[PDB]
Amino acid sequence: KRTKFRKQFRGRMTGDAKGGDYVAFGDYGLIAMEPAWIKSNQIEACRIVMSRHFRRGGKIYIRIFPDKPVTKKPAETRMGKGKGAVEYWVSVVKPGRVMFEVAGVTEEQAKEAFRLAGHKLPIQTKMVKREVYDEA
Amino acid sequence: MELTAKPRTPKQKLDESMIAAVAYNKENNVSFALDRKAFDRAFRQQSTTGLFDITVEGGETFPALVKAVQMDKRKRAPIHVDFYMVTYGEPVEVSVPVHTTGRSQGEVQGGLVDIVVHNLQIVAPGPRRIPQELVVDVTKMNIGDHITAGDIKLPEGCTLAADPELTVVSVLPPR
Amino acid sequence: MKVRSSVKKMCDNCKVVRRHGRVLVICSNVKHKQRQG
Amino acid sequence: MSYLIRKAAGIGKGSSTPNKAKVGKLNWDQVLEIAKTKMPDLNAGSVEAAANTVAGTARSMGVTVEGGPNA
RNA sequence: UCCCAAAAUGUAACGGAGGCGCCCAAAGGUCACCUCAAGACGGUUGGAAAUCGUCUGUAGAGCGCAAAGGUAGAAGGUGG
RNA sequence: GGAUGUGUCGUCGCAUAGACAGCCAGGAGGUUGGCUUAGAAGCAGCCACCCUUCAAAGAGUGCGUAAUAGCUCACUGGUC
Repeated sequence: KRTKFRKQFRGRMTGDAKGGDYVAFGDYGLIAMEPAWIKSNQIEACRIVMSRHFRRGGKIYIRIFPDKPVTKKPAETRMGKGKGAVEYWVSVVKPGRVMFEVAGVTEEQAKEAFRLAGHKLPIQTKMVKREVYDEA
Repeated sequence: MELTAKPRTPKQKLDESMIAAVAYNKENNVSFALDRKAFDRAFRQQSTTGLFDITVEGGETFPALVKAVQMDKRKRAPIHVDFYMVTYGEPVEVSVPVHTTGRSQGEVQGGLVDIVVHNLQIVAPGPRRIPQELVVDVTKMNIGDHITAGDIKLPEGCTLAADPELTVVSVLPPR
Repeated sequence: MKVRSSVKKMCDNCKVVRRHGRVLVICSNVKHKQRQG
Repeated sequence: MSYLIRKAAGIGKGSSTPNKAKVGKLNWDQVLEIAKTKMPDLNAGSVEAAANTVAGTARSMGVTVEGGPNA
């Protein structure tokens, strides 16, 4: 969710994935296919939903942590400088990236644990399976 | 896998379903360019622990091994491949996947067993006889049973490159 | 009748029809009677 | 069956953790009298039919079953 | 002094961070010499670190203050 | 985001030794499976999901009650 301590601010830019593996920590995983900002509350909205579906196992890996502070409008003005260090924290995701990947539970019993998680995401994803063997 | 071409220029393939790999050892690192589909259907099985027929256009069957494959992001599709020609008595080192069999005594119990490390690497495989898999006992494993390299029975010869006390699978607790 | 934007099956009956330009849903059960338009 | 079984092991209820905490165990001998009553309800081909049929019943009530074959 | 500044320089904003208006008869000139942080094992008030000792040790320390570059064949640490 | 709207490439698949959809008939015995409950008997929720017969019929699809019950499915044969 929210980081523990840091610097305080940032900026904005994009270009395709870079460190989003594939299989690892599980057999089934969910992959993001579009450039976006993933709100930390948009992850909970995913995890939590996923939990419910899984009556146990917790074999859910969320490997897209919010390494980013965004700001906002103190109400209107414009005559002041940097604003709202605290609007919210997001975690820039890029295509091919892997935010989710369950483990242990049946295909179907997974093709749903994701589907749902998809429904609260600002981007389109697609489920991936195996044959992932680069580095280890 | 009848790969025929092998030039720096791939216009004649990029449009036409054809992957593009390279092979070697220390002698010949013949430029290459095999067929999409084929490799695609191929590597699935033999994976990286499977040497296959490489008769390049002209007919010169060669023995190699799937070393490293780098596929496209966004599109699960593969783009490049490295074939490290087989050997005879020694290749280098190989990547062999860990597998389970028989219900574990932790599953029905109250928790689920987890495989801390999917594919495992052992020192010195042994060209001609390199484990195209690795089934492992899990049953015994209860509520916190971690198995390691110092456990897994190896195929007469093969030595474990992975540090021993390293957990390959444990049976994770419930919830 | 149900005019939803995201129409889809609801039980082993829903016969998703496509009448005049519209995507419809006809199931033995009526509360299943769907329709995008 | 469940009733007679309870009585026999002495079991008390049933179980919801028949995988964690089960309840007990008995011998085939008992299983004899059982079939020798449930018979008019045991469409069994010959014994074993009902000799093993009853296993599962005892096998999902949390009842560990004695002996059987071999050794 | 950093970042923004788009690998020369330069480059704005009520853009993002932080210091100065000193200090040192020596914290200087020169000439000699020593070399750090830290962990581990073992040791007295000690017992967390700290003192002594023994291994490891690009220095992960130090440089009067803010940061950056720089620096141990010393700009680091003593004495004439 | 939704969809038997078309076009073209790929994957399983399952199959004249006669499938799919349709049709007549069947449908199991233990068991109201154990557990939990004011009770819940293939269908509110824990645990499993074995036995027997058979050509067959899975402790089980969904609908239904306060549970019943009742209605069909998966598995079975003929007719094409």
